[PDB]
Amino acid sequence: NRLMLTG
Amino acid sequence: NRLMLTG
Amino acid sequence: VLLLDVTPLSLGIETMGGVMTTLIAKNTTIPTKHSQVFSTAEDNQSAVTIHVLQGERKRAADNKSLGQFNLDGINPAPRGMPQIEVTFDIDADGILHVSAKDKNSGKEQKITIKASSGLNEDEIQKMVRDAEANAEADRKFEELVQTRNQGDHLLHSTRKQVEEAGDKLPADDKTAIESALTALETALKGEDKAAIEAKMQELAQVSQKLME
Amino acid sequence: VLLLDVTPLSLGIETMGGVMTTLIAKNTTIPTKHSQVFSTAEDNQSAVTIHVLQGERKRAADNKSLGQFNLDGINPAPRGMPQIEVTFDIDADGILHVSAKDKNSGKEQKITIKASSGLNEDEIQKMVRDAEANAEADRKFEELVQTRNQGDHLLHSTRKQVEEAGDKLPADDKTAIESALTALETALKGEDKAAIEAKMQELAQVSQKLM
Repeated sequence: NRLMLTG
Repeated sequence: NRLMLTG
Repeated sequence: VLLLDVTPLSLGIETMGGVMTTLIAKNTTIPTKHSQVFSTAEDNQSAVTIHVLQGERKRAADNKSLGQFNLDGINPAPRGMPQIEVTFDIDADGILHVSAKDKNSGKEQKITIKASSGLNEDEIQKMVRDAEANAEADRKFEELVQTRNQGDHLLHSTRKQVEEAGDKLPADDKTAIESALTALETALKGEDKAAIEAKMQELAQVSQKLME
Repeated sequence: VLLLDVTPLSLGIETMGGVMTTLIAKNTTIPTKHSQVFSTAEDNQSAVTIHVLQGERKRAADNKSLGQFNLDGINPAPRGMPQIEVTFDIDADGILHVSAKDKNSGKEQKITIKASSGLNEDEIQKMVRDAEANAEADRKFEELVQTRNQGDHLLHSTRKQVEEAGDKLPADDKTAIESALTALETALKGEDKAAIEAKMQELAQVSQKLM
């Protein structure tokens, strides 16, 4: 899975 | 007691 | 050749859980460009924050911040669904250009970071020394973060299913699931990976009826 | 008054173990000045690094660095004996002046940090929210660092004593103590406070003849 970003 | 600094 | 220009530390961005994910490895010759696709961390997120970092440590905050920006206007969607292409490009003069583009919406933001930004020679040597010394601890931190991220997702997913089950979820199940969600949230703040995995398991153990 | 011009986040310096120590509290009115006296972390330290930080988190690295400078020329002495007065002064234009002075010699170093430095308003709001959401993990990290700094001091005094014991330390004691030192050095890089205290205890146990 892609890595994830918060925000 | 005083806090310390590295360096 | 006996000399050439490199970027002296790894360059990358913070990803879910406070870890650094590298886009350009330490000592890569300049100019260079690399992109990688990321997604959002939680459901219904309409922005991502791009925190640009220089350094070798797995905890994002242990690296040097080069800058940050938000990419807004993503259509709110399930976590993992948006595709946000992040590109780092360092030119022959050391200027770093970072862009983030949401593929569905076409929205893009970028920043330009001057070549003088970041750590100096002494700090670069200290970063590399500390990273080598902490290699095993940083690996354990990444494992802990992988598990917290799984735990955090399970906490959201379960709340979502509780809220969607309404009165179809029996009351006694609800009470047990709620107290399990509390225990999982508490463990998520700790630094003990097994404790988080155990509270994930205890939550699964009371969620069977919810799992339908 | 319904309006105060304040510094929006705490301002301070990193102290031993990578914790932020506050000199000016968030929401302090400007202009303002406050000072605190610090010492050195290890014996015979001839310099201190003054790492200036803005933010509310107890882990130094989670706050925003505003600048950093060294004060060198400290007379070699046991850790805790030198006195280095650090002063933060924010003037009415929001420029922060930070100085470090060795109280023994009067040697001083200072930097000036412009009013625009640091986190913007959106980042300020996030930082305050993060500090509230992480209040317990931060207190735990503080406790962890207290234990790490002790463990680190014990490493150092032990290694010194092994050097002071030389040829006289029976090989059997030396092996045991070296393995325990390695074990403590490894535990200090982790985040398990009790594991560090345990390794300090094991090191203490193999160290009894060393006095």
